[PDB]
Amino acid sequence: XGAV
Amino acid sequence: GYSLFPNSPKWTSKVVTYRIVSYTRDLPHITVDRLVSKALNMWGKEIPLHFRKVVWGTADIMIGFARGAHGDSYPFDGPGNTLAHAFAPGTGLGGDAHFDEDERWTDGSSLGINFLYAATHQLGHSLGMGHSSDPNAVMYPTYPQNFKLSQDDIKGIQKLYGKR
Ligand SMILES: [Ca+2]
Ligand SMILES: [Ca+2]
Ligand SMILES: [Cl-]
Ligand SMILES: [Zn+2]
Ligand SMILES: [Zn+2]
Repeated sequence: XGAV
Repeated sequence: GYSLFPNSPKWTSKVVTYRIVSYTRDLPHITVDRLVSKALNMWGKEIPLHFRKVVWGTADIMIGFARGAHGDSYPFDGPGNTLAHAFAPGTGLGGDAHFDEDERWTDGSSLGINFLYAATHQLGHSLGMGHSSDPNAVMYPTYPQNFKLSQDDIKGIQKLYGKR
């Protein structure tokens, strides 16, 4: 992969 | 060009801690340490942000290799598909950067995903960079042997933190  | 995250999450402190928590069979430990420092300094040298390496406990940026599920609700998936992921700046899982142990990682001297490029991309996420629409950008969404930050990457990080 960008996560929160 | 560049993206940030919704609401431009960023580190609010002059100093952000980072820990290399877990390592890969593919490389010596010190190699992962030096490539992570290098990946961080590529972003670091552009902005008023300083990284302090810590060797125990919870740092702001928890960096590691994991197989499968590793406590953050985004389990790795074995060989192929997802290679790695990271979290936008924040408390807890915010800032954390994980690499799937079931791929092959290289320092550039062997077969594998180039770890320096991968770490530069994930730690971009760790500092608040989203995906770029610019194919030259390290933050371009798809995956290196001989590279530096693109002008888009520098523009984006400096827009989020300022210059110098
Ligand atoms: Ca964190
Ligand atoms: Ca995988
Ligand atoms: Cl460029
Ligand atoms: Zn990404
Ligand atoms: Zn994870």
